[PDB]
Amino acid sequence: TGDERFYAEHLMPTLQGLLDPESAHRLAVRFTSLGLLPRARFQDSDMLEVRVLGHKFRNPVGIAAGFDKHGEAVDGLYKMGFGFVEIGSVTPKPQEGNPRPRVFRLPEDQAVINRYGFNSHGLSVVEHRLRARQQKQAKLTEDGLPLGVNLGKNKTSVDAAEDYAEGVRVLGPLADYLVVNVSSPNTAGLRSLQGKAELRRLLTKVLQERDGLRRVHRPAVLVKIAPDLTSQDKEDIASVVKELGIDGLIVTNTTVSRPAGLQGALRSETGGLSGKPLRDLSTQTIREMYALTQGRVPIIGVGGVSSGQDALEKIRAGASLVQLYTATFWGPPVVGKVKRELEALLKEQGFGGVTDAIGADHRR
Ligand SMILES: Cc1cc2nc3c(=O)[nH]c(=O)nc-3n(C[C@H](O)[C@H](O)[C@H](O)COP(=O)(O)O)c2cc1C
Ligand SMILES: O=C(/C=C/C=C/c1ccc2c(c1)OCO2)N1CCCCC1
Ligand SMILES: O=C(O)c1cc(=O)[nH]c(=O)[nH]1
Repeated sequence: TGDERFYAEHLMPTLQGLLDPESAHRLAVRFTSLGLLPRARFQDSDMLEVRVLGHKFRNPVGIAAGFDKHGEAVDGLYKMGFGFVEIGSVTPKPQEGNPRPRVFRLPEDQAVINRYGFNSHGLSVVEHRLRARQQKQAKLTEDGLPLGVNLGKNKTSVDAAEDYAEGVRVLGPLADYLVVNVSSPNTAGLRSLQGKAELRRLLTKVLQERDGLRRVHRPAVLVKIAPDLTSQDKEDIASVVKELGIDGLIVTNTTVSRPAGLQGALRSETGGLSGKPLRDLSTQTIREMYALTQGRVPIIGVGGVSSGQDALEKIRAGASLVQLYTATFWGPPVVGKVKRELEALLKEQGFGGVTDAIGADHRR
């Protein structure tokens, strides 16, 4: 009607018109965290519910890692209508990340490039922040609004696996799921952790630590992967995930590629690209990972989602849930928009609900 259109066509280009990207991010985290936005009006239909990873998800649309790196805005994100929230990436020690400027808008492409470099308050800060609302989150989770916590590695860390292990020990007890983020393009060497041998060693240690947690505090573990992997890397990932019983995959992070056709002035900035130009590359990665794992490994699909169609494409390709972030362009109304369009499409296409559509392209 008019709620979306005051944001898509006014307020945001006003601010994006004024505010440097990193300033906009920081203000939005602050604004969201204080709950200053009206509560979303879209009431989730039962067709949007999904049961996966040991939990109920009231709707399958989450906020991707990177928006709330330090766990400050979780409640306001649920108020905006996200079915689930992922915070992080969080690193063991605090660290500042790269020098500014380090995040760039490509408005002609509906894309962003970032090179934050894991700016993080650190495990200890985030631990206390989540502990202060831990019981409130236990109720949200029971009511179908689960919390994920995404783990990174410090820049100077001399043992990657021990950084991730420490994350499991400190934040695992506060998370419904953890993510081993081995796919940031902005930390040197990190993506080589995706190789077969390094991945198997790393994930064995992660899983052992997770399994050492008390039962009520024992999160699902997912591995978040890049869109830029070879066929061999994808094969190798699928094989490790199955051998170890990894609980799921997040597909995908940002891309270090620069697709032909980008128009933004800032297209050759170093960093990960997000948004529309990533969309189909991510969808295709989902598609491949789903087939490689025989449809038995839950995938959270992410990259370039800004509509119901985008979401349903990923769900049909094999995602059980989806996330968005970059769709910074449209503001909060995009959340209810994706959800309502996805419900309309599932009905049009003859699905009883999201669950029935998961992986449907592979059974055509
Ligand atoms: C500014 C920014 C910061 C990000 N930081 C993180 C992060 O810390 N950890 C992570 O796993 N993914 C990070 N991402 C990636 C998103 O989680 C997501 O995988 C990617 O942006 C694709 O989705 P989108 O096109 O909806 O934004 C970041 C993305 C952006 C744009
Ligand atoms: O993360 C952001 C922006 C996020 C904006 C998030 C957001 C924007 C408008 C809002 C809001 C939250 O609540 C009410 O109106 N970045 C700016 C562009 C580049 C990437 C960082
Ligand atoms: O630079 C970051 O912190 C970051 C960016 C990104 O695109 N992906 C990620 O995993 N981390």
